[PDB]
Amino acid sequence: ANIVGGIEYSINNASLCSVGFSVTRGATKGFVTAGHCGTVNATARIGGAVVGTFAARVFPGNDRAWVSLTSAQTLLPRVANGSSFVTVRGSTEAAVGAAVCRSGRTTGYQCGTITAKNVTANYAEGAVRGLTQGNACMGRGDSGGSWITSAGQAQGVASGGNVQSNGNNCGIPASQRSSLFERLQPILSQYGLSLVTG
Amino acid sequence: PQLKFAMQRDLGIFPTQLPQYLQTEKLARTQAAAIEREFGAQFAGSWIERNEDGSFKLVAATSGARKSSTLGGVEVRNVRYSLKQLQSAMEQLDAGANALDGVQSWYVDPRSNAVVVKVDDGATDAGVDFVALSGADSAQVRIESSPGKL
Ligand SMILES: *S(=O)(=O)c1ccc(CCN)cc1
Repeated sequence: ANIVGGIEYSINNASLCSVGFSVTRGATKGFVTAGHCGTVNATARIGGAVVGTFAARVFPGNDRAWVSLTSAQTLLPRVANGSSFVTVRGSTEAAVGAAVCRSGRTTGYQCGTITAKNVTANYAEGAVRGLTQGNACMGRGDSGGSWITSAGQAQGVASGGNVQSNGNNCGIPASQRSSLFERLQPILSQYGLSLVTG
Repeated sequence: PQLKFAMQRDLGIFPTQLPQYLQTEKLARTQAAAIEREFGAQFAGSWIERNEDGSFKLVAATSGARKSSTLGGVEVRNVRYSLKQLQSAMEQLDAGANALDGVQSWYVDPRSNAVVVKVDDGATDAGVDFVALSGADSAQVRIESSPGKL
């Protein structure tokens, strides 16, 4: 399958999440996503077909993971945006106040600004530190999905947020949103991965 | 292109405002370390802020008396606490939680010169108890109600 940021993938035929970014570990293909999306060895499927398995993950504490894919998968330096896409050009972290957008299978492509860094979230499973907060809206299913700037600089992967009964926080003003993401560089660094760029 | 629509729709950034915003985003990135170096121990954070007229600007806070910066394009804001002070309170909160029903999250927020503790609507008391047990200086922390749940 075509590995693109923001697309839906299932875990163990039980849960859903969104692809973060295409990456490589030497000759090994893969994609980064949220740690809460799957446990080590969990099977990832796209379009019903097995594409890889969770190679490593950390959650809580952090909220990161990467899926090692089969050589048959096609890695692309993109993030879905409607019928088009955003080209991934690098991973330079943007400042607080910078405009950023995220992509996911539920709310699609949504934009806002980075509002805070090094946030500790009190998730039910346990605290996760070091998250970045933005005010673009999101919803259940967008987890693990891409967060990127307008100029194509990959920022991180969706970790969680203050969603409402409807499953998202798009129904409340951006000023009241808490949409959190795990920074990309620490994931790449911990697992020795390289971001696929174009 | 398709990003412009999203930017205008979600951020209220119209095409003609794009260049100036981009210039500010880049400035915030390229000067971040230089600003921190200049403000020294009194550094209190920096961020991109949007003006009422739609333009953007780079702001840098300091707990010192400094009223200007050597680097251009930087608005200096005088605040009470330094980043180091806020960071210490933040660490106390982390420690307190490491040993919290109602508490959503917490983080150093330079723009408001305080550590923010977000709580579910109607859980301010939980936020109060959390801050107290953490031993964090209440003057450096501010509780903010947050809709929905994490
Ligand atoms: S995922 O990271 O997008 C995300 C979205 C919504 C939830 C439910 C929060 N109560 C969790 C994670």
